[PDB]
Amino acid sequence: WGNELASAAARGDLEQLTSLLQNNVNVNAQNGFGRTALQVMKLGNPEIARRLLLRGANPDLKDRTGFAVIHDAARAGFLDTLQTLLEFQADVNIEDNEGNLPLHLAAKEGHLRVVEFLVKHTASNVGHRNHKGDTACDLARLYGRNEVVSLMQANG
Amino acid sequence: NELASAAARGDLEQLTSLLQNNVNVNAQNGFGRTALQVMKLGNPEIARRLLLRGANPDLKDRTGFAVIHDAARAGFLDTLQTLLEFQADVNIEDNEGNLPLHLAAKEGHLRVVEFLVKHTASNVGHRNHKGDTACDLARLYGRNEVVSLMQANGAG
Repeated sequence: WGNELASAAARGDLEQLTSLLQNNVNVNAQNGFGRTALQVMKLGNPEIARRLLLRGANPDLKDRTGFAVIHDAARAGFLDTLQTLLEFQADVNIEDNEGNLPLHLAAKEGHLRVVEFLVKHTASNVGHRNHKGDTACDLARLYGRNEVVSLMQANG
Repeated sequence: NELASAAARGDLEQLTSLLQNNVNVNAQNGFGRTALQVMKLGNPEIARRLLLRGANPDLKDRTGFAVIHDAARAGFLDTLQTLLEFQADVNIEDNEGNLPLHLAAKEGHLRVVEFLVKHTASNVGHRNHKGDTACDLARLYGRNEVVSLMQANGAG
């Protein structure tokens, strides 16, 4: 179960995942390397996230390096999974090892729609400074994410 | 409109006259609903005649329910049985992954549950999105007679 459930999620095989969920499984079980199905899930599959969360998957878990799935979703620009994570109470203000929130990571990578959603429809602390004293907008400015900067200062 | 309203208000005679003239059994009214969907439950003959004449039994409404879900949920054995005699999928899932068995069990519709566990292809072990079997739902809602019936039939 735990291993196979993680495997199906990592591969993005919804059919196999749903087949596996018919069993009495602990969706928060850790695979061979200490990550759960939700943590290893191939992004771009919001339904897999939904099915894992509907079964009780903890979204706030962190990996080797203090990253929660929402950090990964924000950094890579996967709005759908970020939103489903949030509809299931995931913490928007979860910080990585350096004090960065999902907003810092989306801002840094120039994911305008993700930043817009976080700034406008979430509890994201827009003024949160990471450990080096940088806010998400500071990182957007540093990485040349002009549209993100403009958007951030237009509403926050 | 003629066929749909006839089904909706239980006018078996008008419905049958309409059917004799090869009326389009699967026409969708202004709200996108067929005669079988608007059909008032407790009128198995209307269901039977529509089906006999070509009504799609597996159609889902906008809330994600097939007519068999409605009949099981409300305790209308007769209509559920006829739906099945015309190939309706007993294992059709609503938006939450519930089978008609889950809905009948949760509502304590003993005779409906009895028929599904004894004379149909219902997957008695099917889990919905929260991971619950029909028997799990029955105990969750305190339907002990339903729990007893299921356990007495190998469906616990």
